[PDB]
Amino acid sequence: QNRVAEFHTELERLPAKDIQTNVYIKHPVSLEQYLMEGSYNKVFLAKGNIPAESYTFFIDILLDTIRDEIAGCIEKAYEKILFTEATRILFFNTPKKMTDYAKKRGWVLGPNNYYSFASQQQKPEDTTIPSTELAKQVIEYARQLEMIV
Amino acid sequence: PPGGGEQEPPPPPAPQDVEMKEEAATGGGSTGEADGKTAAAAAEHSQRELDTVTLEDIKEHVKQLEKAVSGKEPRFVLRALRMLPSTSRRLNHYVLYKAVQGFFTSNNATRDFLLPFLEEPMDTEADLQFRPRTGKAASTPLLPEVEAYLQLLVVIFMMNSKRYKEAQKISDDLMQKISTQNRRALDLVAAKCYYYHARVYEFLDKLDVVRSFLHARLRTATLRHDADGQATLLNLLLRNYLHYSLYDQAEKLVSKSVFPEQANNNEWARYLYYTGRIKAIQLEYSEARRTMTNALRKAPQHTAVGFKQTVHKLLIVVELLLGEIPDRLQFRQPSLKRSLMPYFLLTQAVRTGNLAKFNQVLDQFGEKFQADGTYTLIIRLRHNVIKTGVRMISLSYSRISLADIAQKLQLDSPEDAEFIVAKAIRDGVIEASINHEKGYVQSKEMIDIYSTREPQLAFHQRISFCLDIHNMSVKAMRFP
Amino acid sequence: YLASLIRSVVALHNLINNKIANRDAEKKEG
Amino acid sequence: MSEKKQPVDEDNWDDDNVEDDFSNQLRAELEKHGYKMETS
Amino acid sequence: DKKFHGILDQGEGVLIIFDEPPVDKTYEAALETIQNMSKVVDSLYNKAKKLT
Amino acid sequence: PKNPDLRIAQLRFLLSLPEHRGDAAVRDELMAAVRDNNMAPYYEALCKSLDWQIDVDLLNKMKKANEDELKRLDEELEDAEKNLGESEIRDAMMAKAEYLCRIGDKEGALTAFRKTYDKTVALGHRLDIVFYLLRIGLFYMDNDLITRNTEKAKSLIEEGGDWDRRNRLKVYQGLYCVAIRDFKQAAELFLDTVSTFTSYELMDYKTFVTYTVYVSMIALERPDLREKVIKGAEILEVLHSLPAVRQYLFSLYECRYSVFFQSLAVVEQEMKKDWLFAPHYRYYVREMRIHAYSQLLESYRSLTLGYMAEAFGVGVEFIDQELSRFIAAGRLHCKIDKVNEIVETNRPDSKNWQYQETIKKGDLLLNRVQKLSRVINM
Repeated sequence: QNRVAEFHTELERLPAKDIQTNVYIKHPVSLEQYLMEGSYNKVFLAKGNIPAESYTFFIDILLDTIRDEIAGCIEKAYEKILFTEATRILFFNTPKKMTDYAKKRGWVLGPNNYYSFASQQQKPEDTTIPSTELAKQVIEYARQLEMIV
Repeated sequence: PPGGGEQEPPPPPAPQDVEMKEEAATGGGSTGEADGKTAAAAAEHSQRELDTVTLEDIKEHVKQLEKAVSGKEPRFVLRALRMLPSTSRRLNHYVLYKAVQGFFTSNNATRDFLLPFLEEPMDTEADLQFRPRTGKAASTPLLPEVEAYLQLLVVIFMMNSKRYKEAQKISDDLMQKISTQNRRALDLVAAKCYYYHARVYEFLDKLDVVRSFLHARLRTATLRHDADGQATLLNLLLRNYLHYSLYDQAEKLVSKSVFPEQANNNEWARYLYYTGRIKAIQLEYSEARRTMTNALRKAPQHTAVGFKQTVHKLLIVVELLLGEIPDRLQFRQPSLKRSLMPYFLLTQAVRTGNLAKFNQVLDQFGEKFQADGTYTLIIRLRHNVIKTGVRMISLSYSRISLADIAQKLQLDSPEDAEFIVAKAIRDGVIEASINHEKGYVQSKEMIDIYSTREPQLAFHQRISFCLDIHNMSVKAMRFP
Repeated sequence: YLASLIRSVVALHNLINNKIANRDAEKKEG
Repeated sequence: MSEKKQPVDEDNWDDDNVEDDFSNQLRAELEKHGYKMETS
Repeated sequence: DKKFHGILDQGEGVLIIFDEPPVDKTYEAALETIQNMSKVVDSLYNKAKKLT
Repeated sequence: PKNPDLRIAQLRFLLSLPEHRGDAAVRDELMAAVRDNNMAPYYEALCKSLDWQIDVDLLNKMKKANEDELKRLDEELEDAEKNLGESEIRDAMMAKAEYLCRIGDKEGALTAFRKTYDKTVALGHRLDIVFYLLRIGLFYMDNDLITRNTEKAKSLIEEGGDWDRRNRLKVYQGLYCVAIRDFKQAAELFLDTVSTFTSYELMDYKTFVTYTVYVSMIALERPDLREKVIKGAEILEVLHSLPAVRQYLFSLYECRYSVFFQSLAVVEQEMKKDWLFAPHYRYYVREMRIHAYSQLLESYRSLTLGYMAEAFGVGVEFIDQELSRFIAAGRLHCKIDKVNEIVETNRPDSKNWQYQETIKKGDLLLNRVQKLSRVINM
């Protein structure tokens, strides 16, 4: 549930069990180390190895909150790809997951071509906006020069 | 005795004279400002406090036989000073007993009779109006009582004699300190007792009972008002919870008492050391390394002290968690020779792309990492082992292809190198963008409106800081 | 950088010149 | 002023500015830096 | 050799001619006062160290 | 004596650290060491060079006879003739002191020096003793000897006599070359080159010209380098003799960069045979390469590095990797580029350079008055 700042401060109370033994605790901290550098695929290839009980009710949520983030990266200005890029990047040669992200996300299959629109805003600017507050700041300059003697 | 016994007459008498006139001038001048000019912050209170840290701890540890500090306990065993005849008769007792102890041998306590020689100082018609005199001249014999370092059955005498003082300390807080406000002295009195009371509860069971007291002690501080009281007790309360290797840091995250607001250049420097370590463990690296920088450059005025080498110790780690590193061993010491070799050789392996050396020197110098309390680098700096080069490349190059950064980061794969670049821009390591159309990774734009729009947002603080110097100058100007 | 600095430094002279004249007249009163 | 956090603490005379920038990259500067010319 | 006010390009093979502002005299003399302000604060702290 | 004496300290170094450089240095040093009765300081060299040879006992009775010949000379002199100062006792007892630099180690020589310095009143003879300490401290590179007697020369002596101090103007900055002051002080006071007699006080002239021309192109590039070393006349005589050094100069000034590196590689290889050498060789070449890059990237704001593939040397990837190290070094103010293959630069302006200086000088003085406001008022 994305308590990554709460994750590492939780690890203070474990003196030496992380290194010596304790694969029950060693597996999620090896998991978080796989999330560190760039290694998405080692997470999903260690999916078929839990030494503990099934852990499935957490790791279904854990990978779902990974998938939407990479979906959140591809719902940016990255305009169009094919299903084979959704096979490479996202995963899974055809299940109904392509139906899952057709209804949750957009990604309509056109003439063997997906579509993702531009999420870039217009950036409205004036850049003389602080004309009131800059006129405020100079007032308390002279207010703190005079008036307090 | 012909060799050392003939060199026994020189050590007493000048410490019987000039070290005696130290607290005679201190106790006289503190009384003089407690009576008139009741705002008594500017006196020898500060310099004696700098002396009681430095001078009288190393002026004497033992009670300095042939009656230099050995005489101090039968000297001050008879202190009334109650009415004007009881002052003038004790002023005769300041004449007679210092003449006897300067001549002959008075009642020598044999290191265990010091506590009955702390009874008749509290007894023998002692006063409540001379509450600096009771507070200072009871706490100042506690440092020979603790720095005797024998630590056997005097530890409970440490425990008794501090709670003797702290019962007087709390009762002074209950009995209404009229126009003196000993808190300016009682803050570091509450520190110096609880530095070694923390040691005592390291030599025995835990010191959460101190924290339950210190919570109530921080409560009666600053509800009255703060005069260095919130500043000292907060770093005392924060240190145990940081010393405990339990969870303990989200307790400090919700600790909303972050205003000491002035600290006389000494509490604030170490306060920024503690909270810099706290913001480093919840992975906020940018705000941590700049307030760790602020703590290092604020109070370094020592001679190779070590905690300066400890704030310099943690500062290089978080900068290796963001890539840059300066010259570190350019101020080498006889003790820094021990502590330069792991960290200088650590960033040696970080700058190069070698990980086998990085794992070797972890194995080589992990036990030195155990003494420094920094195990966590191996799990969180292997992130920046791959991220240092991509920070270095994206600062050098301007519009790079992802097919070439794979061999330059020696990753041998362009398909995941998109994701490392995606993670770094997600973390805000580099501000650059990616063209996912033909494989371009271009950097940012040129030097921006920095010449035009920014600089007043630096200028506003410098106006406000310098006129407050002008304000704090003018307000504290005229005492006569 | 000109008007905030120099105005502060001149008033800082008035501190040391007063803190000298405070206690050196105090220690010569007795 | 003890702060209770103390207890531990051209030979190389201006070396680390040189060493942080260039470490050990064949410093004779001729065998590759002056000897590219066999390629062309 | 500063006989000229210009710049060149290799990506287009192009000579470009521009001008420059001579109005640095404010900012030049601005930070030279800081050198004077650096020396007086070094003198004051020396005076304040001499007597409390 | 001590007048050609610094060639020995070259052959001590040149034989020692390159063991491959060990053919002809040992051939003309050991014969030069059995010459001049050199007996004390070579036992260290005899450990690092060839093992042993018994002419030691033959020269020990020679070094004792010349010691005893002067021993009976100055003891009879101090016991019969009683005029002192800079008298006959003085120059006989310095002949002991000259004997212990020429033959002996430093220890007997320095205690004769500090004895004879406390006897004299003529400061010219005092300064000549300080000339002798400075030379034996330059032999063994003792950094604590040289900090003392240079202060003896400036303060304690040279308020009087004149134009023998120009001998030390070659020495104060000869010691700055053996330190890391290869930047401005050494180039500043090697600039007076008019002292030509290859003396002990002027140890060599032609190598002094090569020393003052190598250090000169780091102090200044074009705040008028050309007046002092190119438009300079007496410097231009002796570099008209040496063909490679003038070629090394005019490659930099007339902007021929391909022949400049061929000269620069010869200089670095010739640099290896120096005895004040330890700060040179890694630091000199790396500074001169980024020196030539700054003026080449100047006058351009859009350079393709394919233009640097042949107008510069060769090696497209070699320029690419060396610019990448220099831009990441916090220097060489430009931005290197891929497939457009156009090195783009950026520089500050009037506003951008004057704001970057005032943002740093302001914060230094602001932090300075943080402390000063809190030293006072408790």
